[PDB]
Amino acid sequence: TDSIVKASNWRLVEVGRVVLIKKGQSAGKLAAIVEIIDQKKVLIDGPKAGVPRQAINLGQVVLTPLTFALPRGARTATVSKKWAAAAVCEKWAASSWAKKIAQRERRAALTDFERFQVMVLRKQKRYTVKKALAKA
Amino acid sequence: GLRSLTTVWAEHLSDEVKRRFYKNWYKSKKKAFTKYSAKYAQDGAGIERELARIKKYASVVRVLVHTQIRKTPLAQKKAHLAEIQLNGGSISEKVDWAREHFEKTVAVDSVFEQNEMIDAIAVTKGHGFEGVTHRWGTKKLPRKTHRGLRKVACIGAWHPAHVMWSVARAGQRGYHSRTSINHKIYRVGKGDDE
Amino acid sequence: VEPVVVIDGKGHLVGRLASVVAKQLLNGQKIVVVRAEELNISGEFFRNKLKYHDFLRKATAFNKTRGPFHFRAPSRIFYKALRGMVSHKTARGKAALERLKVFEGIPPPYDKKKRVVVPQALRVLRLKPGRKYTTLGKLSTSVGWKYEDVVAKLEAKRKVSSAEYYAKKRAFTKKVASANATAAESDVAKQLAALGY
Amino acid sequence: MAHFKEYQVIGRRLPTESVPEPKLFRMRIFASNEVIAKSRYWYFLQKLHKVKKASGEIVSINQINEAHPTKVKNFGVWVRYDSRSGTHNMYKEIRDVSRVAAVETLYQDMAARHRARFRSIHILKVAEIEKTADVKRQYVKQFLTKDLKFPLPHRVQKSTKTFSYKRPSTFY
Amino acid sequence: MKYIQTEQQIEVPEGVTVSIKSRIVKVVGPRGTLTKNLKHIDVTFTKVNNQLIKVAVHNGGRKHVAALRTVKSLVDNMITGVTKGYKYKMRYVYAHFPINVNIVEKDGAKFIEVRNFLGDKKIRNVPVRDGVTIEFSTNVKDEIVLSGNSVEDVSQNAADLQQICRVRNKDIRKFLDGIYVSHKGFITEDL
RNA sequence: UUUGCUCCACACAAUAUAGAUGGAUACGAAUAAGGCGUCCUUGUGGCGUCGCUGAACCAUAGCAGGCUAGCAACGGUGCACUUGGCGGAAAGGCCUUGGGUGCUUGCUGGCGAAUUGCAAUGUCAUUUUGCGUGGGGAUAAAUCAUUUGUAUACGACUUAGA
RNA sequence: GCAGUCAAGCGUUCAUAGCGACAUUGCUUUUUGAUUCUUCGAUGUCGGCUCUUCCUAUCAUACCGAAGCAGAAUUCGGUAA
RNA sequence: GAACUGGCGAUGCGGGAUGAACCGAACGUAGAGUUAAGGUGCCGGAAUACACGCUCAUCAGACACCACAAAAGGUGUUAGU
RNA sequence: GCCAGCAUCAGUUUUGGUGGCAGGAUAAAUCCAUAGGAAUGUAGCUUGCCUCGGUAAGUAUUAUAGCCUGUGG
Repeated sequence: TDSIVKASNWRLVEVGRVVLIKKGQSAGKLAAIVEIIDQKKVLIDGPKAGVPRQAINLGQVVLTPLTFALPRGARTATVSKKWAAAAVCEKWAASSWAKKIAQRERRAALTDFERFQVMVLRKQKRYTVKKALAKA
Repeated sequence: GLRSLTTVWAEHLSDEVKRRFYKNWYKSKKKAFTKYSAKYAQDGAGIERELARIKKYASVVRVLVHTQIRKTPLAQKKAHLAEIQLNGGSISEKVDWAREHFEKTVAVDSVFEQNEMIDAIAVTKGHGFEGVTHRWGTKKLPRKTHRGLRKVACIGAWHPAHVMWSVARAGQRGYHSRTSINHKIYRVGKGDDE
Repeated sequence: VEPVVVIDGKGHLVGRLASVVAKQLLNGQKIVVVRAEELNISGEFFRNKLKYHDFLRKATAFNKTRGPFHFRAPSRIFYKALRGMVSHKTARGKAALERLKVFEGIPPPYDKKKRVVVPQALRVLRLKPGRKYTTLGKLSTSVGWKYEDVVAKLEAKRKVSSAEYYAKKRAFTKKVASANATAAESDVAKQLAALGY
Repeated sequence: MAHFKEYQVIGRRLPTESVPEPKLFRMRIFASNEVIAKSRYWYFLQKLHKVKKASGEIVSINQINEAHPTKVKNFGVWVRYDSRSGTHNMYKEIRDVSRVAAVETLYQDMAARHRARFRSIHILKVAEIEKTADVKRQYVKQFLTKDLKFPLPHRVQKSTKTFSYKRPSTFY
Repeated sequence: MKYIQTEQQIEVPEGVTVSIKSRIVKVVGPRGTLTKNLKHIDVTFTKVNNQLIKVAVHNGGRKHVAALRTVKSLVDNMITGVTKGYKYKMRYVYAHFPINVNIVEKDGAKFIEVRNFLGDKKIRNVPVRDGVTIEFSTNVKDEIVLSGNSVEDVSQNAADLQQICRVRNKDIRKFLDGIYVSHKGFITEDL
């Protein structure tokens, strides 16, 4: 007999929390919320990801699940250091999120001949998967 | 809203009711209810078909009824075919009671008692194109007036520049339904009985 | 973007869901709002019933008939306010009003069939949390709509004769998953996720 | 008004044979352009001194930058809005990154809460606070606390299309 | 001003265990259990240890924030009656006509019956709610007592009891007759 | 009263299209929360995980998709027979067995496509009706005139009549 | 014509239960003035009779506050046409 | 009923829903483009744009001329001194 | 004659990209050196709770995180 109170599992905005950006230059790029001005305004920075130091609007940025240790204030070199220590981007492209993105840039970058292949190969596959959908 | 989805009549039909389905009885070949009558040969499979069809669905049974017209003094012969809502328990009981009573009679006393309070409904005695004074209750104008007593004066005001719905005018009086209630019952009679 | 389009009102906003469907329309987009009895509106239940209250007194004097008909029936309502925004009294109008049906509760030739939403017209993204809101459900009742409970039964139903469509579409799609990893490392499936997929 | 630019405008009072070298007046301005500025300029001097766009002239008109823009500062600000009636003074505080928001944000705030305009507000003085605490109004002090953190609940997402397939969501 | 974050602490006493998913609460305990909905409110309940629960409000406008200190007191008032239990004593009062109160049962039902009130031939009938019991306390001339878990069926059942006996067309002050909520406490004594 | 009418067919003529040109692709509930998988005491339970828009998912190669030969598979899907079930809220649809038989782009081939002349929508949908050949079925009312008076200005109503 | 605001006073005693001076802000178009926009190739002038309908600034009837409401009787007030 | 000017009457055009007079701008017949005054959820061509605030109104509010509202009050909420 | 298709030009426009330069405090910054600074004080340390220690609570100026303010380039 214990209480149990679901949870309510949010992503905070705080020093560190790292943000994909969606607008606008940056867009599609990871940055670290450094200071935190108010409810909707925050001071962003991402030297590694090609991102300037900027006071953005917490609508034009989205909170990633990643985060890291980062001290308050810290300037652009100091963020760049904490960045490969925790090694940000290597956790990021490991998630489904960055993969879903890199999947779709790929589908956009497909060529008229490649799109013909993928139908040939999907036809290969339908077959075999339809296979065991009969035995089992 | 209710929507009628069945009609299951009897094998046999008394010829009263048949005649209801004609304007010209004497000239007809009198075909009504001879291909439905078959349907009752087929045990009656096509027949539990619909009764089972009600049971499955349907929130509301209603017996179709008609009157013993020629067993009474009137000059009619064509009976009055009504609709009756049943009020017992369960849908299956209700169609089941009917199934037992197809071509079966039902005398007042299954329905009415002494000391019940009934609600009677009729098309009220008709009178024709009656004047406003009697159709309405409007006061007669004085002896004096020209062009006629038995009218309403102001039919309506300057504006709302149209004669209104809520004034009084000559037309049909009588021949209206009308559901007056609480018509204590004083006697349940039996033909039968000198 | 399709021939038909089955929206499910629920969590809507007459009002907004309102438009979009009139706009559409005038652009050839046969639409078919359902469910509805579960519409919604800004404002504490009370009002609106106040609001309602009027578009009720407004009559015609001289013959209560021939005047502005006050429907009750969620449906109708949505309708109306839809409408108002579609110039009827012309032809292009009308040729518009046809395209659009509407029912409270998903009957048949739709309960099948899929349905969608209209984000930009969802309470739940328009409003701010804390603001009171309605439910054409009540509303309709309350200004007299004999039938809300007959819908609300045929709902209990089809929320099932659905589910059990479901727990069956779902034990399927799952085997297809435990019989879709046997064949894929296959050769066909690595080239593939290079192009993509 | 628009977006601002700090400005330094260093007028004179036209030289005379009589009074050569006629004392030079600096004013930090919070305007849209160098036309503003030279304007917003003379308006204030015709209130302290005996000059005008004539008996004058504008010597310099230098954009000024923030030094540390980057740097989140706490701007107290003082303000003389007129109202509908009399006139009032104020001391608002505005957490922001640079002057040239401290004046923008302010004007929007003095608009919304008090229905004033650019017409009717004099931004008496602006002053980066150095230390917290000299900070005195709860809607700033709220944010200067121990390792601060908060969620962004009820996230609504923004779509382009008309229709959608899912029925959303507001998790975050 | 749009406070950034509030909180309180519901002190969990032992006995009791309060499951919570969404904003359905379930007061499990010694005397029974109790449940409640709060979908209407918008708060984030958060466990720290059996003994403690922190009900927050992130970015609340002042009217949102009073709804945070009520919630707390709402979840306390399902803990309390669930352990110590409530007891809403009621004394009768009368310058002349003696009020006679009884309990009948017509179809289930549990009706307080309230007779000869100011020598009305009327009968006043209150419906006793569920959760709650009615005692005519001996030792105390005249003392109907309502004793449940909740507070927020009891104090009402009582309140109605007190309110079915309002005087009509007299000056309040002469005619002080009626049934009244003198006592409020718990089933358990000492506390 | 000109050998009509009804159902399924197909032949030919027409006559329209508020507007096919791969596919309207089925949980329910809450959003200060849920999905999906999994373990368990079957619970508001533990553990993992996903979203961050369908840019998805299904179908999709063959003269507008031809005639043909094999290899690998025992699957996919069209078309028509039939077993058994579900559904009435407008059911007028959905699933499933057992066959009869095509096409199979699952991998490999071989013939043909031209001159529609450098583009011309380059016509392959689905509306309703009419006229005849040919395969099953059925074999009536109503109106007037006459008549009644529970009806009635007249029409209407109500009855009567081999 | 019907209503507000302050409150010198009245109301035994106490400004406001009920009233309310000096002041002052309104609404209304059932008074009457002012005006002369419409009509002088005509809009049938008064009042009564008759008959619908609307307004509420409610006399009565329903349910409640308030009193200088002990009960009876009566006064102010609400939602109400 | 006077003064200064500009209008209308003698003047369409787009805009104020509608309207001599207000805002735009003053006209040969047509073609492209740009705007004015007004606007851009839908009637309706055009952002259910972006940004920061205030407001829940058991009679909300909504844009100059213009088709109204005041004095006086509110521990309803927001900044202030 | 009728109806269009492309090309390369004219006239008038519209909608994009991309670079070279000239200013500004010869942008300001960040970055490197060089001085001062503080706290919502990181580490060490000390004190008290407390499941073998991490919370606190101090203290304190870069140390086993960094932060601000200026000079010079």
